[PDB]
Amino acid sequence: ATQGVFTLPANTRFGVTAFANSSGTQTVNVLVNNETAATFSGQSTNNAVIGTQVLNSGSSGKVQVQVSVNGRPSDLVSAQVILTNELNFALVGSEDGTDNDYNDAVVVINWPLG
Amino acid sequence: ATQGVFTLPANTRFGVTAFANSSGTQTVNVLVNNETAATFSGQSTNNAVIGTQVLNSGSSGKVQVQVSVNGRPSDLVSAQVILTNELNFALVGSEDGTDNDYNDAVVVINWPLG
Amino acid sequence: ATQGVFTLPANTRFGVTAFANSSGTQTVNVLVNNETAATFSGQSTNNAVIGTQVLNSGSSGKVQVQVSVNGRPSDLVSAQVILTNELNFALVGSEDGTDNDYNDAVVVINWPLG
Amino acid sequence: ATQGVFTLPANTRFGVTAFANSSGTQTVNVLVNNETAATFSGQSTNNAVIGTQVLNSGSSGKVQVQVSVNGRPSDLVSAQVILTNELNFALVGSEDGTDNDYNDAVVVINWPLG
Ligand SMILES: C[C@@H]1O[C@H](O)[C@@H](O)[C@H](O)[C@@H]1O
Ligand SMILES: C[C@@H]1O[C@H](O)[C@@H](O)[C@H](O)[C@@H]1O
Ligand SMILES: C[C@@H]1O[C@H](O)[C@@H](O)[C@H](O)[C@@H]1O
Ligand SMILES: C[C@@H]1O[C@H](O)[C@@H](O)[C@H](O)[C@@H]1O
Ligand SMILES: [Ca+2]
Ligand SMILES: [Ca+2]
Ligand SMILES: [Ca+2]
Ligand SMILES: [Ca+2]
Ligand SMILES: [Ca+2]
Ligand SMILES: [Ca+2]
Ligand SMILES: [Ca+2]
Ligand SMILES: [Ca+2]
Repeated sequence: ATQGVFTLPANTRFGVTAFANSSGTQTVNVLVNNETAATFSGQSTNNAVIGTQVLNSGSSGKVQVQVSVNGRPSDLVSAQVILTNELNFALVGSEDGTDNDYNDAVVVINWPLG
Repeated sequence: ATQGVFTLPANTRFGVTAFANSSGTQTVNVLVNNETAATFSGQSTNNAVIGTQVLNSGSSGKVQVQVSVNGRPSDLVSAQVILTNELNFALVGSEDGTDNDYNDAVVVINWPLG
Repeated sequence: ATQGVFTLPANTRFGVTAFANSSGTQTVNVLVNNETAATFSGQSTNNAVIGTQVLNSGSSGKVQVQVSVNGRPSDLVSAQVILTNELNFALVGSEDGTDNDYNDAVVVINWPLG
Repeated sequence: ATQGVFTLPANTRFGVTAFANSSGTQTVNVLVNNETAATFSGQSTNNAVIGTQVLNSGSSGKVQVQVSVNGRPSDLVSAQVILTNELNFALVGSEDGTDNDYNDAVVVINWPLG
């Protein structure tokens, strides 16, 4: 099934933050309304943040996360969780190798902000 | 119901990160086996990542998140989600007022690391 | 924080299913647009399905789950999770006693159907 | 990533319930420690419960859900959610066609019981 794609409310601000846990340099692309809106790049084997930014969900609200290492796409796992019918988390895990810990690049999208 | 309490696998390293979205200064305490192991604080209405740290769950694996503003405990909401039976996220939201956005202090705990 | 309240897309069919795990008789009331649409009453310590129906979220899309035992409201815990940005589950747990297992009456709402 | 596989606590009773939403007859196989423990077969386009039962996770605690239609394995999506650090839901969606509603066979596993 498709992973890393989330429908957020339209024209709404959201936070996107990426953490790295791999020997490989992670490249996290965030697409909004089918256009690259942000790109984070970094390396860490200790969960360091490699990027955090506030973006706008665009006209459709479609937000997609893609992760690659040196141009090679990582396999993704994702889900959205809503607490007290109002607080949203769009979560993404990614695997750049074969140990399947899926934490090589961990991406957290949260809204609302402010 | 109790919120902000999570049982992690024993003696496991995990990351804990806090975000702020409020006019009030947030203070986040992370307890391991009932004793504070990390504290973050900051003031942002733009999702600033006010703190992050790597901790060890210890023999009990018990982790609890508490959020306060000016010495007043915020109301918490939380849940744990596991992706592909391996990637874990312990999520916490908090409300320091009455506008019910529950994002005043958002905390994300993730494991495994590395 | 408020629990057991979910905002579903309007005029959408959804399933609601209740399970019982307690010595006490569980009364599960499902409100759609603030009006009772279904009620299940049963006792089991072995997860019997005390009720399962298909309801329409109506014009409001507001769905609320209430659980009581002999007229006394149970404390609720809830969350919504979305898989592959399309499959939705609204989850509810409830506690009627002191052991805090929150499974005394478990309710699962799922959509879309068909 | 692999989907439909969950690690439950050892020797623990859990509930498994399957719903159908497809023109095709769904065959849901529930494996415990890599051995078939239960099978639900049925057809419905109205979320009918095609099976509900109580199983034991055994020593390994390994539980896997497989879904097929006409012998063809459906594509699965899954996640585990834990509320108030006590109530567990292992959720599975499956797609037997191309409309990607992933509700063709919906499986809900919950524990603890009692
Ligand atoms: C150190 C190793 O680097 C990799 O690329 C990762 O796939 C492994 O999970 C691990 O983090
Ligand atoms: C600016 C406001 O600050 C308050 O303290 C928060 O409770 C509100 O949600 C909002 O962030
Ligand atoms: C048998 C007991 O019944 C009580 O009413 C419940 O609160 C307990 O969790 C347990 O199920
Ligand atoms: C009636 C249709 O049956 C197909 O086989 C399913 O894939 C569709 O989602 C739909 O339920
Ligand atoms: Ca890896
Ligand atoms: Ca890794
Ligand atoms: Ca607030
Ligand atoms: Ca706020
Ligand atoms: Ca109880
Ligand atoms: Ca119980
Ligand atoms: Ca389908
Ligand atoms: Ca279907």
